[PDB]
Amino acid sequence: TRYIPDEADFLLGMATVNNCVSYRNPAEGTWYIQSLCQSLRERCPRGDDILTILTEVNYEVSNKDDKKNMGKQMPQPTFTLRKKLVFPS
Amino acid sequence: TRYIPDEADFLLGMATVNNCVSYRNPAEGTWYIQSLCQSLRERCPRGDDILTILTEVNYEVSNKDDKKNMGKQMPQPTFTLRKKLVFPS
Amino acid sequence: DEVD
Amino acid sequence: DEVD
Amino acid sequence: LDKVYQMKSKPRGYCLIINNHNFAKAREKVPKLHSIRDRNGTHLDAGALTTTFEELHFEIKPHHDCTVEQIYEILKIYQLMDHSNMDCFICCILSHGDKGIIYGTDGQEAPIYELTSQFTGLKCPSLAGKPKVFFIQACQGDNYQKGIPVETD
Amino acid sequence: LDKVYQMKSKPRGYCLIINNHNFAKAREKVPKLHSIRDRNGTHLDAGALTTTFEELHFEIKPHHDCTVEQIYEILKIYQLMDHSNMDCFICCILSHGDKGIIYGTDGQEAPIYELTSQFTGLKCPSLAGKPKVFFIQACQGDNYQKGIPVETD
Repeated sequence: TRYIPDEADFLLGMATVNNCVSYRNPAEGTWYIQSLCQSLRERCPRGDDILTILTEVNYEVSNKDDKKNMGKQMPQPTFTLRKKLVFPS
Repeated sequence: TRYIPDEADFLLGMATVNNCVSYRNPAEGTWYIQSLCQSLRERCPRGDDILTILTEVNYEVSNKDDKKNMGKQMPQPTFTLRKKLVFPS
Repeated sequence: DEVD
Repeated sequence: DEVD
Repeated sequence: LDKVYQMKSKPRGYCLIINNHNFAKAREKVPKLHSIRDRNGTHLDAGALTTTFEELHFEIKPHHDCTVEQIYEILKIYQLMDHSNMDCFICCILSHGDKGIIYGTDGQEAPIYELTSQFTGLKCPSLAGKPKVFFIQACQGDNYQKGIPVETD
Repeated sequence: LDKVYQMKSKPRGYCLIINNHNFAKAREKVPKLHSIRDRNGTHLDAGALTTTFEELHFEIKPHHDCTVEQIYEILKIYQLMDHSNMDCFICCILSHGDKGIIYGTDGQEAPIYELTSQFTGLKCPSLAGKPKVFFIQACQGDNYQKGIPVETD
């Protein structure tokens, strides 16, 4: 056996940093989720870890922009994962 | 010459989740920092990314325990990094 | 382009 | 063990 | 030689999806929300999520236009389930939100902390030492993240 | 084929280290806060940090027993510096703390948000698009994280 902390092994994936808005396109979904899935589908197969994937999401969603309100979106993962989380296919 | 969000490229490495204590040993330093450095020194050379390193820290600090209070410590990184952060040696 |  |  | 979370399990684990779209009730009952518009498009997220995680061998478990009440209820169930033969647990929440909270289809507030703390080690031993993932897609305020110029990557 | 942060820069970047040890005025001036022991050992962290990041080609910049006032001041300086020839910036803070805050050697409180927000893109264009790392070693409350049993990871 052994012990690990009560709050270990968590992965919280926020679509936006605190105090800000996240975007949803009626015709194709939210910038975050869509990107998440896109990245997931081409990465997981290759054996990439979730943090790596989430980072790519951060990159991608950063290049996106709502021109109208001249705004952007910054995703923000937080984690207590103690191992690499990978989703084999 | 494109745009990225105001709060992009950040990496916050907390020694403990919210509401809890972190440990410091008068004789050898804090569980967190010591582990951070240890991991950094043997990982960075090998070309490992910071998130990977931070994960190993999470593992290690989890196995530690304050026998006195039977307590434990859970480190919690948060990030807006858009690329892999690596510290070549 | 809509906020959540 | 000393709490911060 | 890096430690990795085991992921072989027959159904891997459940993957909830609280999908909130019709915020009409919330408009009626909560004044400060006299205008939250319906989340047109969620459907596409839900779909994409389902497909994606289904392909990853997860058992999808959708739920629509849940109120705070209903959300807590749904988590309570999975909190109490026995995940012993599961390697992972995932919960996706698509809805409106504000600083640290998630809005229930009825306008009520749910602190994201209240949601994730439902699956700690004590709260749900069947998951102890297993990845518990939460994807939250919602606003966390009414401010616009401003952009800054830089060089190409 | 994964994007990576450039890290060649001659001195790489600065690596502050607010090292708080002597919480004398803390215990003195802050009622609900006496008895908070001096952080015996910090020195070892500071040392280790210095060595480690020095080996990683960073220009260490120690500071000891800083008060909230002093901390803000120090960050203001680096906030206003020109990091154009730097590839990264790192700030380590060793001190006492509580929920979301850092304790100044004088007992005053500094929200971690106030600290990191000092280096956003607007606040410091010289760092735009460059990793800004903050390691904070302190308490975030007086509760003890409880342990739960599991197999051999």
